[PDB]
This record gives sequence, structure tokens and C-alpha cells, in this order.
Amino acid sequence: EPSLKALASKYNCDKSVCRKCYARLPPRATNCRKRKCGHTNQLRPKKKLK
Amino acid sequence: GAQGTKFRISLGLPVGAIMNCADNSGARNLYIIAVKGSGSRLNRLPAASLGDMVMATVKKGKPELRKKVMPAIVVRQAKSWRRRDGVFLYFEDNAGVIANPKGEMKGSAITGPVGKECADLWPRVASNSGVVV
Amino acid sequence: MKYIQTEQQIEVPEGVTVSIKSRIVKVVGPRGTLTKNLKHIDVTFTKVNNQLIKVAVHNGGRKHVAALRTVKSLVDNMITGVTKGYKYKMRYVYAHFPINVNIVEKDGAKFIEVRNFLGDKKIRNVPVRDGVTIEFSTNVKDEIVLSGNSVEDVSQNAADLQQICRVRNKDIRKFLDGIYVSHKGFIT
RNA sequence: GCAGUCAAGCGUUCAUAGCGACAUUGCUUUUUGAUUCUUCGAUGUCGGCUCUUCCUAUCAUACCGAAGCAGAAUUCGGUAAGCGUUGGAUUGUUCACCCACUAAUAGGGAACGUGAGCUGGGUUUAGACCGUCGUGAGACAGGUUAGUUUUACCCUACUGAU
RNA sequence: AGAACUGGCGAUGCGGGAUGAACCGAACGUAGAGUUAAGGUGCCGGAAUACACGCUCAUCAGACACCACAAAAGGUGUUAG
Ligand SMILES: [Mg+2]
Ligand SMILES: [Mg+2]
Ligand SMILES: [Mg+2]
Ligand SMILES: [Mg+2]
Ligand SMILES: [Mg+2]
Ligand SMILES: [Mg+2]
Ligand SMILES: [Mg+2]
Ligand SMILES: [Mg+2]
Ligand SMILES: [Mg+2]
Ligand SMILES: [Mg+2]
Ligand SMILES: [Mg+2]
Ligand SMILES: [Mg+2]
Ligand SMILES: [Mg+2]
Ligand SMILES: [Zn+2]
Repeated sequence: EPSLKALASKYNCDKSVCRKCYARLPPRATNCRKRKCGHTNQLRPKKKLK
Repeated sequence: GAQGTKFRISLGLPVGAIMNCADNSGARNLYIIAVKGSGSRLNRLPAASLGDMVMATVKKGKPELRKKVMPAIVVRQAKSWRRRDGVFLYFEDNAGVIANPKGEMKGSAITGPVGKECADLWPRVASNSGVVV
Repeated sequence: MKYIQTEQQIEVPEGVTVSIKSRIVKVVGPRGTLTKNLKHIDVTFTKVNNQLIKVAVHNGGRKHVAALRTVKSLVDNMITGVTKGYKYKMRYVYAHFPINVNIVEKDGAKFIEVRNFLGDKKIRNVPVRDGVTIEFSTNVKDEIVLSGNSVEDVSQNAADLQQICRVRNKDIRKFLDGIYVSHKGFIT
């Protein structure tokens, strides 16, 4: 089911991760929204499943 | 590997108690060092009742069964306890049988009566038991 | 830097009438009526004609001006909500256990139930907000459609259905099972 | 003792899932030193027992984020001290070390909490023994054995009662 | 812990720093009136909830020398360059 799998991927897989507080972020985000890390710009992509 | 639950029974065998060996494994007595599933409270000794699984060491018997820790199951209790039908009952002595962690008996025969609570909880004990209560 | 004057424009169709007084906005259209309370922004509405309405901020900073464009978007959404409406489509995604979704009535409250999510015995209930109608589309397998006049009511109702089907204690990249919004559009 | 910054490298490929050299910035007063301000017309000195409360740098339990998270198991991180954190062999022990149960057997403070609350095994009066040292009297942060633990009726605090 | 020059405390009250041997102001017979120092003028508290141009919103804001603490490193928070 490639069409349905892609639909569920954009909500569960296509995300960014803050390197300081592990927050789940939009893929195109430049800064983290959390105040605990001071809105840091150090972000990494969310690792894909294998 | 208990096959169900058990309504609470009065405890009469704290750590350090010695009970007779009710099977034909070659052991003569069992020395209780721990009780499975016991709670924690400062200064309170872990205690066991009928149908409980304990960790025990053989003090008298075949030398191959001595100087080691093995599980055991209590099958008779001298301390009186009340059943849910309103009966207070007790046995003449305290006795147990050597078993593995899964509940299988090391021996193959049981001498003397066996409590009903123990037989229902452990199917292997019930198979090798002659008279229940 | 305290800009002297910032201005935005709001367009009104032929069949829509707008009444604004004391930051209370009521929009009446062919599909119904909507009302919004905006007494937290300090803006000034002015009427140019029957087809144009302007909203302005005087001597406003960067943060205050940023809220002026938000007012225009909220009012515009109300205008199209009573003219075209909003239609949100969602799809059921599962690997092994089928998902059964049905509408039930509980003390006259119009709930919607989700059954057999990952084989769970628990029943999940989601309230249906007023003004939101739920239908199950034909000739498309495992699709639920939400419609209404208020975009916020439709969007939040759909969002509640999505969050109620989140997987716990599992790898979400592997267990891609749930109900997800797949299309946002207008009823017309 | 605890926590950051930088990132050469480790991680099959891939600096930062999890780690991280060469350097560098801090925090803590549960280590030990440095100092000698308070007390020598005396603030009872080790540990355990008993009992209350507090801190969070969270072992377990509730809800979550991340992974080199398929499942199971585990690892890193967040909000959180609400609620728990034990039974034994040897040792005076703090500490340490094993046995075992357990959801878990987390770390600390309160005059290194707590002797008109106890106990007195240890240290640290006088008796005595041994080894080394000293001509000797005697010495030893070396070992060994025996050695009195006093008072509340006052004020306050607290618990109950008029 | 130990030296150099000066000013102090000790031997010293008084106004100010909430509180303090050493800081700030000022040194003292008994009284009256006037004016000030350092420090202050929302209320406690005597005295402008005075005037003027800006900056700052903090789910642990900040608030005055000695003085009763905070750093490296960061933020598309906001402001100016
Ligand atoms: Mg000195
Ligand atoms: Mg005293
Ligand atoms: Mg005394
Ligand atoms: Mg003490
Ligand atoms: Mg005493
Ligand atoms: Mg005392
Ligand atoms: Mg006393
Ligand atoms: Mg003694
Ligand atoms: Mg002596
Ligand atoms: Mg005595
Ligand atoms: Mg003198
Ligand atoms: Mg002060
Ligand atoms: Mg006044
Ligand atoms: Zn972050």
C-alpha cells in the first residue's frame, strides 16, 4: 500500500529532531520551538527505519 | 509456575524454620532461607504458608542434595488457618517437597496428607499426592 | 519600530453580510452564520463599501503588527465557511487488524466509535462537535469525511480522531496504523 | 564528586543513536586538605538501635520524547521527591564483600540529626600479656584481655485534658 | 600568612547603607530658628503615583558602591548598528 504508507509516513517519519532536547520538529524547521534548549538551531533528521 | 491464585493463609514458617521432607528424593528435612513473592518491611522476617514456593537447603539426607539451594513447596502446615467456609484447621507437622522453578517435583511420591490449597495451585504435586486433606 | 499605520483589506462576496461592533464579528451567508469574539487584539475595523472592509493598527510594534494579518485570515475563513464550507477527508491505515469505525448515540450526544485498533479490546470514543457532520464515503475504501461551516470545528474534530489512535510502546516507524487527514478542501 | 562548550576520531558506510582525544568554562560542600575566627571557671567523642522531616544530582512506580527502537529485552533524555527502597553470613565497624527475595533494593542533609533516648562492641585512665625498641625508668597513629554511662518537679516546644 | 604609604577602628557617639567596630556624610557643651551632606520622596515612612526620550514580558523578570556571587558557549525573542 504505497499510497497509504506514504500518507502515514509524513506524520510519523518525515520529521526533524532537536539534538539537545530530542523534540520532534517539522522537517523544514530551522530552530527548535522548546524553551528548555533556548530555541537552538542544532537539528538533525529523524532516522529512517532501516 | 503457579496455576492460579491463592486466598491468603496464615503464615507459620518464617525464614530459619525446618520442615520435614514429604517426598522420596532422599532428603530428610528442608531449611527455609527465602519465600517467593514476599514483600519488604524493616525487621520483618519473610514467612511462608501452605502452597507457597520457598528456597531451601537440605540439612540431612543424601550428600548429593546437601550444601546447595533448591526450590521447595510447602504441603503441610502446623499453624492453624481459616478457610473461606469458616473452618479453622491445621496439620500435625510442617512438610515440603523439592521442586524445580517450573513446579515439577524432583521425587515421584508423597507420603502423608496434602493440603487442598497446595494441590490446586500445583498440578504436579496433586498428581503425586495420595490423599488431599 | 512603532510603525505609524499598517493596513489590511478584507473582501466580501455578494450574498454575505458582515456586522462588526465592539470587536464582535458576525458573518451571515447562504450556508449559515458564524460569530467570533476578537476583544483581545486592539484593532480598528472600518467599512469602505458593501464589498470591502479594512482593518488597521495604529502605532504598533513588530509583535502587534504580526497579529493584524492573523485577524484578516480568521475573518476570511469565516466568510468562505458560510459560502463554500470546509470538507476534511481522512483515511484508515492498518497492516493486519482492520479498523471498524461507526457512529453511535450515547444519551443524545452523537459519538463516533473506533473498534479493533491493533487488536485492542478497548473501545475508543470521540465526541462530534456541533455544526460538524460525519459521513462515510462510497466507492472509496476506508475513508471518513468531516464537513461543516467552521474550519476550526472541522479541523479540531478531525485532529481528535487522529490523536485517539496513537500507538504506544512500539516503533511508530514500523507500526504505521491509524487514521490520518488526507485532504483539506471546500464542500462546494 | 557532579555537570557543560569545542569536535580530531570510534561507531561496516556515517563527528554528535550511543561515545569521544588534545584543550577549555563551571557547579557542589555527602571526600580530604589549607586556615585558626568562636568554645580549655568542659557544647559528653565512633558505630548501631529507635523516630520524624527535608533536598533531587530519579533505583522503582505514572505519563512522554529519542535510538544502529521489527517483536521481546535494553539504552539516552524530559516533566516529576506523590509513593516505596528489604531479609541474612563475617567484621565494633563507617566502608567493604557475598547469599537471597524483590517493582526496586538510588544518593544525601538536619551541630559528620538523634547518650538527662538506649546500648558500650571500638577508641581513649588506672590491672595484665606478647613482639620490636631502650642500659634503665619506659615508648609503640602494633596486637591481646578485664574495666561505675548521674539529675528534670522549672521555662518553652510537643501530646492529650479543664 | 607577611611588608610599603596614607587614612581609619581600637579610644566614637550622630545622619545614611533594613540589620553590621572599620564603608558614605559628618565628628559631640545646653537650647531656638534657618540651610544642607550622604541617602531618599507608591504604602509602611518625613518628601513629586513629578516631567522627558527610549529599552525590557521572563511557567525561577529585575531593582543601586563596600555587599552578602555566577562563566564559557548559544537563541529567525526584540532593539539598534
Ligand atoms: Mg591571624
Ligand atoms: Mg548539651
Ligand atoms: Mg554541660
Ligand atoms: Mg553527630
Ligand atoms: Mg547518656
Ligand atoms: Mg540529647
Ligand atoms: Mg540534653
Ligand atoms: Mg569496651
Ligand atoms: Mg588500661
Ligand atoms: Mg547506669
Ligand atoms: Mg584594648
Ligand atoms: Mg544592605
Ligand atoms: Mg508621606
Ligand atoms: Zn530543542
